[PDB]
Amino acid sequence: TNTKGKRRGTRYMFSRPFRKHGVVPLATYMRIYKKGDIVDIKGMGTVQKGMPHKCYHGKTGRVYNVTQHAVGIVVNKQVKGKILAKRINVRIEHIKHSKSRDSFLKRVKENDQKKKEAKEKGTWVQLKRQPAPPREAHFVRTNGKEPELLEPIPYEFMA
Amino acid sequence: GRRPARCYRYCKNKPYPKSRFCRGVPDAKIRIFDLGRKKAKVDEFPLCGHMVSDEYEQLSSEALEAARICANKYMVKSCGKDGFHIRVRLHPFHVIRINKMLQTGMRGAFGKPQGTVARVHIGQVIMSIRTKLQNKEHVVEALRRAKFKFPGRQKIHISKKWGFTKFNADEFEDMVAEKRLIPDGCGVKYIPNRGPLDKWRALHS
Amino acid sequence: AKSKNHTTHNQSRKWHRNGIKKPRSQRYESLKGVDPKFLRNMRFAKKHNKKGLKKM
Amino acid sequence: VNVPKTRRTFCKKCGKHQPHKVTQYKKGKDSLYAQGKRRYDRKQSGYGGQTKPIFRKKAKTTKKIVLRLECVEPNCRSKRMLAIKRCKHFELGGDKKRKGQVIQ
RNA sequence: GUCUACGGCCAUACCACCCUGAACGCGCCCGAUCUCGUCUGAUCUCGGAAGCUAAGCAGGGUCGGGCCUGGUUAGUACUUGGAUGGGAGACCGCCUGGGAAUACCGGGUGCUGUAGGCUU
RNA sequence: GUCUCCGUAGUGUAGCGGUUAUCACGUUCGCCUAACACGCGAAAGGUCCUCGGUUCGAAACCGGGCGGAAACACCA
RNA sequence: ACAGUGCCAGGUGGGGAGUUUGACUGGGGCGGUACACCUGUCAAACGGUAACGCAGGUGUCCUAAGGCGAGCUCAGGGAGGACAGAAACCUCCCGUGGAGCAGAAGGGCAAAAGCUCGCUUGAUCUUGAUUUUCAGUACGAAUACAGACCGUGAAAGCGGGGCCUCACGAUCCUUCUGACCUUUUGGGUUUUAAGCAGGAGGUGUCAGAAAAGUUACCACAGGGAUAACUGGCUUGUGGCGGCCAAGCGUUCAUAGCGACGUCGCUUUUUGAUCCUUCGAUGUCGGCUCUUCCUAUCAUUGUGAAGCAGAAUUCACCAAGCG
RNA sequence: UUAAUUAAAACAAAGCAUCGCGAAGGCCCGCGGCGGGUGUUGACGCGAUGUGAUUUCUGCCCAGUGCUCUGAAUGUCAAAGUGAAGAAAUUCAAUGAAGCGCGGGUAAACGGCGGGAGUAACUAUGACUCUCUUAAGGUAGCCAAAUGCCUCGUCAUCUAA
RNA sequence: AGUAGCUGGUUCCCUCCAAAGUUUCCCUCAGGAUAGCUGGCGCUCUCCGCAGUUUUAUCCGGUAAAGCGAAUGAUUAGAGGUCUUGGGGCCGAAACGAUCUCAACCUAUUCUCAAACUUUAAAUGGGUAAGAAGCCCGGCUCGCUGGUGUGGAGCCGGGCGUGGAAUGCGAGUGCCUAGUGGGCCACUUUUGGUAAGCAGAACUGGCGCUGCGGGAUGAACCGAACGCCGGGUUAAGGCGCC
Ligand SMILES: [Mg+2]
Ligand SMILES: [Mg+2]
Ligand SMILES: [Mg+2]
Ligand SMILES: [Mg+2]
Ligand SMILES: [Mg+2]
Ligand SMILES: [Mg+2]
Ligand SMILES: [Mg+2]
Ligand SMILES: [Mg+2]
Ligand SMILES: [Mg+2]
Ligand SMILES: [Mg+2]
Ligand SMILES: [Mg+2]
Ligand SMILES: [Mg+2]
Ligand SMILES: [Mg+2]
Ligand SMILES: [Mg+2]
Ligand SMILES: [Mg+2]
Ligand SMILES: [Mg+2]
Ligand SMILES: [Mg+2]
Ligand SMILES: [Mg+2]
Ligand SMILES: [Mg+2]
Ligand SMILES: [Mg+2]
Ligand SMILES: [Mg+2]
Ligand SMILES: [Mg+2]
Ligand SMILES: [Mg+2]
Ligand SMILES: [Mg+2]
Ligand SMILES: [Mg+2]
Ligand SMILES: [Mg+2]
Ligand SMILES: [Mg+2]
Ligand SMILES: [Mg+2]
Ligand SMILES: [Mg+2]
Ligand SMILES: [Mg+2]
Ligand SMILES: [Mg+2]
Ligand SMILES: [Mg+2]
Ligand SMILES: [Mg+2]
Ligand SMILES: [Mg+2]
Ligand SMILES: [Mg+2]
Ligand SMILES: [Mg+2]
Ligand SMILES: [Mg+2]
Ligand SMILES: [Mg+2]
Ligand SMILES: [Mg+2]
Ligand SMILES: [Mg+2]
Ligand SMILES: [Mg+2]
Ligand SMILES: [Mg+2]
Ligand SMILES: [Mg+2]
Ligand SMILES: [Mg+2]
Ligand SMILES: [Mg+2]
Ligand SMILES: [Mg+2]
Ligand SMILES: [Mg+2]
Ligand SMILES: [Mg+2]
Ligand SMILES: [Mg+2]
Ligand SMILES: [Zn+2]
Repeated sequence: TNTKGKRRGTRYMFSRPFRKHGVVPLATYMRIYKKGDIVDIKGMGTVQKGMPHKCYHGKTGRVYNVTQHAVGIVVNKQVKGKILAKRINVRIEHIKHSKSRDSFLKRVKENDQKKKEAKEKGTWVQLKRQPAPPREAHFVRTNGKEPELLEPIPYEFMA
Repeated sequence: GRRPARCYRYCKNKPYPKSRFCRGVPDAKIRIFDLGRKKAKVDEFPLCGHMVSDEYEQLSSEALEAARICANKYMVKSCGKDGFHIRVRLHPFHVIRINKMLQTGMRGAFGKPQGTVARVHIGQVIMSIRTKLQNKEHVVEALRRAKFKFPGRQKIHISKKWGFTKFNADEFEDMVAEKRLIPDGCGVKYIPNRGPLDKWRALHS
Repeated sequence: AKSKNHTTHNQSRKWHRNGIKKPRSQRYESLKGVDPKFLRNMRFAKKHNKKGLKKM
Repeated sequence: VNVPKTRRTFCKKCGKHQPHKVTQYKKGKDSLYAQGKRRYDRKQSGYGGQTKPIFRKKAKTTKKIVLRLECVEPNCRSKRMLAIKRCKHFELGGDKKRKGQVIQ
C-alpha cells in the first residue's frame, strides 16, 4: 500500500514554477478578502505555514472567516458517494480571488442597465445568453478566380 | 547461455535504464558503434543507406553486435577498409530482467538484470552506412545481409541527405559554395545569418 | 489462502444509486469557527441594537 | 539532551513568569494502602495463582523525561511537571556547546 | 526629454563590451571632534563640499548571448468515443471530435502608480 | 538458493573512533663458537581485500563489490 | 522438653494439575515483515488506487540544531603571494546555489530558511474551532484564531519547539503536580484513604491477551478457499527443427558441418500456476497384454557424397514386419 | 514379546560397575492415625540405576548441566520476635533458617573429546617445526561396518559380464 | 439438549421492490463490528428546485507526446584550439629552447536515451459560477479596527421580475432495516513474470442474480433484456442440403 503522509505525491504540485522561485511578490499579501468571496486554492511551497492539503489544491471555495494572516474557506470535497462542505484555514499566500464569478457580476451590471435603460425607451432587448446558433445563409464571392484544385500527395519513404 | 530472443522481443515494460536504482547490469555486447573510415570528410561519402525498422520491438545488444560485424565484413570485402563508414544508430539502454528458477516460486519474483536491449520504433533507423556513390549496390547488399540478424521486418532505404548530414543531397553542394555549410570532419556546421558580424567577416576573409 | 486485496470496482455504481447529493445550502450559515474576537463584538453590536430604535 | 538547571517560565500560582529550579522527576515508591494495591493484595491471596496480567513484551527503549519545576519565590514554591520528548541520554546543566573550538 | 524617494508587475527589465550624458538630482569624493564600529574610518556610523563624470547610474549601439512573442515543425506526434476493420502477431489503417513540442525563420528589448525636482 | 560470519607485515594472529597499527615465528645486520645450533644486542618490513559514504578524524562505523567459511533445505 | 503433631512463613518441587505455544504468506514450514509510520515511483496530468511491486528511511537527535534581531554569503573555479608543495594561510575576480539547512528522499530557501555574533526560554499557562487518517471515531501530527504571561527587536513585527512532509500509545492500575477544593456515611478535630484536573510508568502483533515444545500412538470439525498423482493453460528449462553464412572441410561456405545472431515446433524432462478432485480417482518399479505415433535403428523402393569396391554418412516415400 | 499386519538385531538374562541406607533409617504407599509394603527383613541385606556370557580392554575432560560435601567465615534472604519515631494506624532500623551465591570432590553422572602454514638432495609424503587455540582436543581399537553425503569411493578376489 | 467463527437441512401460492463480495477497526484472514448497497413505514410540500449531460466564463494538473546543439543523469563520433597538466618520442651542454606525436582539458558540432529527469506540453479529466439567499438606495448598533462619521460586520426600512444559457425531470426529509462483506470476465490503460485459462491494479460494462435470437457446442462474445397472445418489421446473423 501507500503511506498516509500529508504531502505524499506533491513533488510537482507544491514546487514553484520555472524561474519563479524566491521572494513572494507583496501584492499577494495586499489583496482584500471579504466574507462571501470566491477564491481558488493553490498551494505554494515557498510558504509552509497554512498550507492547504493536497486534496484542496485546485478547488474553489467561499470565504467565511478572516483572520490576521489566513481565511476560512467553505470548499466542497467529495469522499466516496457523498460531498462534504469542508472548512479549511489557509494562509492568504495559497489563495487568489476567483474570476469565475466576475464574468457573471459584469453581466448582472450590464443586464440591469439594459433592463433599466430599455424600460425608459419602451423596447424589449435580449438579456438571456444563448448557445451559438447554426450560421446563417451567406454568399461566397469567387472574385473571378477558380477554386484551387487539391489532390492527395504521393507516398514517399522519407525515412 | 541466454534465453531465446523471442522472450524479450516486445516493448512490454517501461524503459529500465542502468541507473542508480538498477545496479549490477552487465556490460552490453556492443561497444563500438562507428567503424570504417570514420575520419573521412563530409565530402568523401555522399551516399547514405539506412536499415529502417518496420516494427515496434526490442533488439538485443547481441543482435546489434552481430549485425554490425555482418555489415562491416561485407563492406571491407566489396569496398575496402577505407571505402565506407558504418554507424550503428541504436544503443542498448533498456535492461531486461530474469527471475531465475532452479523454490519460492512466484514469491519475490522481481528479476535480476540479465542483459540490455535497444527499443526501436517504426520508421527508426537501426544502422547507417555512408560511402561513395559508386558503391550503392554494395551498401544495399551489406544491409540486406545484416537484416537476418534481427527479428521482425526491416526495410532498406537510400537517403536523400548528403552522407550523415541533415541536409538534402540535391542542394548540399550549393550551400557549401556560399558558406551556409562549413565542413567540420564527418559533418557540417550550419552558418545562420545571425550573431556577431565578426564571425561573418572571418568566414569571408 | 490468498484473496483479493483492494478494489473500487462497482463503487461509483453504488454511489450514484441514491445520487452524489451536494451539501444542503441555507441562506443563514452557522457562525461556528469564526474569529472569537470578532464574534464577541458582533454580539455586542446586536445587544445594543435597540438603543437606536426610536431614531430608526 | 542537555537542559539548564534553571529556566524563567510561567508559574501558575504567581500567574507571571518566574525563575524555576529544574530537576528530573522520579516515580515515587508504591503505597501499600492505595486502593488499587489493596484490591490487588486481596485478589492475589489464597489459591488461584496470578490473577492479573504480567506484561512481558516490552518494546520501548527510552522514556519521556519529565522535568520537575519549582518556583524560587520563597512564598510560592509551587511545582509543576513538564515533559519533553524521548532521549537515550539526558543531563541537567551539562557543559554548554562551544563553536570554533579544536576537538582533541 | 528626464531624474530623485517609495513602489507594483518582476529579464521586452538580465549579461558582455562600446559611445554619449545640458540642468537638478543621485553619486563618486574630502575628513574622524562628536555618535557608532572596525586588525584596518576599507565597510558601518558621524562632520562636510576642494574636485570629477573616471565609475556607479541614465539613454543609445551589437547581422550580440539570454529573455518575451509570433511563423514553421503540423493538422504531424499524441489523443476521446466506434466497428463481426486489417494482421499469426508486433502493430497499423479508417470513422467521430480535440490537438502538441524541438531544431529552423522572423519581430521586440521594460511598462507603470504616488509624491518631489530639472529642462523658455 | 536463504541466513550468519570472516578477509591486518612472508606465516599464524591481537586492535577498549584520536596507536610510533600488538604478540610469536620468519628475514636482515653484529657479537658469541674452529664452525653450526642455542643464546645476547639491533634493524627492516602491513596495498588494514576493494569502491563509496557519515565523521573534525574510519583499519574500525554504514552501504555496493571481490574471494572465503559455516547452518539449513522438511510433509508428501 | 527434643522427636513428634497442629497452624503460619521462606525454599524446592514436570512427581502431578490446568493452560498457552500470533498473523500475513503464489500450500505450510524455514526465510522476510509488505503488522505502526515516512519519501520518490508505480499511478494512466484533481484526489484515491493493489502485489512477499521497485529505490530508500523511522522508534532517534538538538540549551541549541528552539525564539528574535543584526551582520554576512555558499560549492566550485581563475589569477597572485616566504618557507608553502595537489592540499595550510592572505589578496583580488567570477560564481543562480552547482553549498548548507541533524537524518531517508522529495519540496522550499541568497541583504535567507544557510554561516557568525548578541539577548533569551513562544519547547510556558489556558478554552474552544479546524485539517490530515477517517466511520468524517480515537490517537498521533498539523493549521488558523482567542485569552494570559513573556522573549526579541529601534520598530513593523516574529515566536506558544525544530523550514515542510515521519519520529509514536487506550481502559484498569501505579506515581507526581494543583486547590484555604469535595467526600471519608450519627456529629466534630486530626492522620489516612477516595474523588476532580494535568503529566509520566506501555502495550513495536504499535485501536493496546499474560504464554514453550513434540506426536510416526494420535483425535475431531472441516477445506478441493490449500499442498502431495493424472488432466488443463504456459514452455522459461529439456527435446527436436529451420533461416543468415564468419569459418571448417589441403582447394572449396552449404558432400558433411557450422560461430556470432535469429525464427519456430513438441509436451516422452523439469519447472511455473492451483482450474477439477480431500462424505477418498488406490500412491514407484517390474511382470503380462493390446493398441497407436514417427522425430526411421533394421528391412523394401529411391536421391546425394570429400560414393572405385567393401564399409559408411546425408536425404526422400515409408510405421508393413522386427 | 506387540491376543487380531512387526518373533526381531527388540525385552530379559548370568556377569560387571556404580548409588542410598545401621532402623527416630533407606526406598515406597496412604485423605487420615501409635497407619501401611520391603520386613517372619539387617549390609553375603533391602532399595535405585547403567551395561549385558566368556576373552581382552575400558584412554583424556569437572569448563557446562547435574549430584554431592564445609560452613556464621558469610553477600542476599520470609514470618515471628527485638528496638526507635508517632495520637495510633503505620514507618524505619537492628538481627539473619534453609535455599541461592562462595570453595572442594565427582564422568561404569548427562555428556564432550580443534584449525592454519612450512618442512627430508627427483616426485610424493612429510617423522620434524611455527602459530591461533580449548575443560579435553578422539587414545587402544574399528570402518564405505545395520554408522561414509560425495559414492555404483579406490585396489584385489568372486562372473562372460 | 456441553460448545462449535465449521458441514448438512430448513416445509404453501401469487404480486411488488431488489443487493454485496468494497471502506475502516478487530490474535482480524472460513468470522464479526463499521460505512456503503436493499426493503418497508411514512411524513413536508409541489403541480422554485434538481442533474453520472452539454454550452458559456474561469481556475487546477505534469501523464501521452516532445527535449537533451536547455538543468540532472546516461551516452556515440569526429572537428578546431591547447600549455594549463601528462605519456612517448627527439636535436642536446640544456632550460618553458626546438620538434612533433598521442592523451587528457576547453570551444563549437554530432549519434542515441530516462518509471523513480526535464524547459515545454495535450486529449480525456477535477473544482467553481451562470441571480430575488440577487442588485441598488437611506438609516441604526458595536465593548472590534481607527488620523477621519475610517474599516468591517450586524440590524432596520425602501425600490427594482425580460426568474437572466441548452436540455430533461416533481422534489425534500426522517425512522426502522435484511442480505452482503470468497467474486469472476471483456475493450482500453497497467505492475510482476519467458509466459500462463498466472498473480495484482484503474475505468466502464458485464456474468454472478438472466432468460431470449446469433456465435454448431459454451457463465462473460455479438444482438437484445422477459406479463399471456394475434398480425407486421427488424437486430446481430444468415439464405446448396441438414
Ligand atoms: Mg511487464
Ligand atoms: Mg475479501
Ligand atoms: Mg497464600
Ligand atoms: Mg554639468
Ligand atoms: Mg572615507
Ligand atoms: Mg563616461
Ligand atoms: Mg539577439
Ligand atoms: Mg529604460
Ligand atoms: Mg513439577
Ligand atoms: Mg503438564
Ligand atoms: Mg498461518
Ligand atoms: Mg487520473
Ligand atoms: Mg537576517
Ligand atoms: Mg497570543
Ligand atoms: Mg533552525
Ligand atoms: Mg465516631
Ligand atoms: Mg516413532
Ligand atoms: Mg511424519
Ligand atoms: Mg482449487
Ligand atoms: Mg502437477
Ligand atoms: Mg529451448
Ligand atoms: Mg577455407
Ligand atoms: Mg485463481
Ligand atoms: Mg468421489
Ligand atoms: Mg478406479
Ligand atoms: Mg473408489
Ligand atoms: Mg516421415
Ligand atoms: Mg501382531
Ligand atoms: Mg506373527
Ligand atoms: Mg552408568
Ligand atoms: Mg570412559
Ligand atoms: Mg561439574
Ligand atoms: Mg563425537
Ligand atoms: Mg585414529
Ligand atoms: Mg568384519
Ligand atoms: Mg567391506
Ligand atoms: Mg441444539
Ligand atoms: Mg450433542
Ligand atoms: Mg472461522
Ligand atoms: Mg488485540
Ligand atoms: Mg465453505
Ligand atoms: Mg506523476
Ligand atoms: Mg515518454
Ligand atoms: Mg486476473
Ligand atoms: Mg453467490
Ligand atoms: Mg443487476
Ligand atoms: Mg443477460
Ligand atoms: Mg464457433
Ligand atoms: Mg411476432
Ligand atoms: Zn510561583
